[PDB]
Amino acid sequence: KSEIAHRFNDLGEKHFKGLVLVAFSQYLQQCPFEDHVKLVNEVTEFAKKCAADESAENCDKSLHTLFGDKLCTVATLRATYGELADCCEKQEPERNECFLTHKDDHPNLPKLKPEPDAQCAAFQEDPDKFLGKYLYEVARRHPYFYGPELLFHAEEYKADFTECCPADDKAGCLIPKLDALKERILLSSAKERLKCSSFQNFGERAVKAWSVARLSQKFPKADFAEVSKIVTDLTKVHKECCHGDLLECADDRADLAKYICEHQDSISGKLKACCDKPLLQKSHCIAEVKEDDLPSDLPALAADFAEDKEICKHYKDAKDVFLGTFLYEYSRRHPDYSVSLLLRIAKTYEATLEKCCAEADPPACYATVFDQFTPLVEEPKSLVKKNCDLFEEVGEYDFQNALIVRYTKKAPQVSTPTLVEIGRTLGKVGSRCCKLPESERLPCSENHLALALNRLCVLHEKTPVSEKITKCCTDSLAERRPCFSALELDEGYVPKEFKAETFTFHADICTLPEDEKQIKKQSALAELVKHKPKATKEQLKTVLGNFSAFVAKCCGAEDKEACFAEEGPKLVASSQLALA
Ligand SMILES: CC(C)Cc1ccc([C@H](C)C(=O)O)cc1
Ligand SMILES: CC(C)Cc1ccc([C@H](C)C(=O)O)cc1
Repeated sequence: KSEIAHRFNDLGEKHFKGLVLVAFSQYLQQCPFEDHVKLVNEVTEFAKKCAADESAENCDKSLHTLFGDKLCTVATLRATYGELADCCEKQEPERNECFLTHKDDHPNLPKLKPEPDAQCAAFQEDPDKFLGKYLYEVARRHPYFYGPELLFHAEEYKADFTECCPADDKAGCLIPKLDALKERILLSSAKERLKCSSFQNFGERAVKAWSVARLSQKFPKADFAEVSKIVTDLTKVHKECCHGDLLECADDRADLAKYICEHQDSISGKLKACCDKPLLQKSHCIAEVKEDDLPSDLPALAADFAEDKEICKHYKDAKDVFLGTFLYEYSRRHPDYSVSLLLRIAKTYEATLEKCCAEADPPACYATVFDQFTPLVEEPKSLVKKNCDLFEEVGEYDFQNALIVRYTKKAPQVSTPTLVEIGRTLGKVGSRCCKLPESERLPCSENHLALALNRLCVLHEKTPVSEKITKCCTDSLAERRPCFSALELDEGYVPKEFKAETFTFHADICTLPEDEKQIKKQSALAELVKHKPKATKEQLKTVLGNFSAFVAKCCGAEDKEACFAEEGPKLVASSQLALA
């Protein structure tokens, strides 16, 4: 009878409110925390009233009609959300589409600083207000965040403040936990944003293609019907989360985790650990599980996909199924490839059949189809080897700067804080992936790139500035990284006017932590490239090294400001000469 009641019964009071908190935070990102808790409570109260009397007035309304309605009751809508008010004129699902469109990928809120004893204080005072604040903060900063997974992280967050607040040294145990948690939030948010961007830009078939490749790798011992079934369910789960259908999304998630754990013996040996765990941890561990060992009975593949005389008929008869099988098969045996790579291979396979099967002797034509995969494989392998050598030689910061030069050359219209955030995330991929066993480096690298590039496409959606960026972001999901790789120096670009103040430094910088000092330098670097786009990376490395030296000297000076003031302008002009 009543959807609200149903979700309520299923989910429980705790998680139900949790996800309603997240839903709302993600929808209306600028509302005070208070205004959200009261909305959650109100809706939760209605839910209880429905759970007890499902016939009751309005209980039978859809979830979206009910949330939409509550979000439209919110204080100062037109002033606070001028765009959002128009959404309230509209009924469901129109209304919801409207909220979604008008969600903010870059709200640039205050950085979350963990003040350990001020928050340990608030935590003891009221643990529930404390954790719910964290859900709010995190949800509004990452409005497409995997909702269920946030509740999970919010629990780790509890366990941090639980195991650190009584401990005599607060900061020392707390600050690195919280920093690690933030690393994890950011990565998680980027995996999920890539999921939702794919639904929105490429659709369901593309998301399933991605899932089939990835789960085939993760569960190489599960047979095709089983991979199919999981992917079908998983896709549905992320589709609902991506449309803000969070309650529905959590319930389907629980069911799918129950399912996978019923069947774990025909899915993967690695699940055991995850199945002996409480609900949220189990879902998390399934989500993050490592690839199983490859089975000894993997079938040769030449027979079915290359030598068989009937391939065109099967391909013509059941396209998505045939290809699906191929992809399952090629991916089970290739944990050593990025999902992108597998998807590219699958397209070249499809494209070999369309070609061959319209010809005279198709079997003579498709007999060599495996051999077309070779150049697809070597190109990323090189990328990863070459960029890992560089990284191993010069370390994160230099590697980041190399990437900032690269990106600013390709898209000098993008704003400096974007190119710096990107270049930096891209170099963190070095840190993450290059250290790994060699056969692991390609998938780590390209899987991680897909996240940063998608983060770029997302920003570029809001603030479009380069056609070269639009084309890469919109032509093909599987071709994105290669399309990006291939951009050179935009030569239609007109160097940005020189503004000396931008390269002029002051004593303020000296009191910054290392992370932040780099950011200011790295920003100058982008700006150096904007003004001198034909300067080589080597030339810029030397200029910036000149800049670092000067910042370090003046920071260690008696009179930091006079040092900056005397030396800075000479360095600013002479450095222009170094970038011819
Ligand atoms: C259901 C889904 C797995 C079918 C399917 C199979 C292969 C492909 C690749 C990306 C292609 O476009 O050739 C897409 C979709
Ligand atoms: C291996 C990886 C960590 C280094 C790296 C960083 C960025 C790029 C982009 C796609 C480019 O080359 O344009 C490739 C490789």
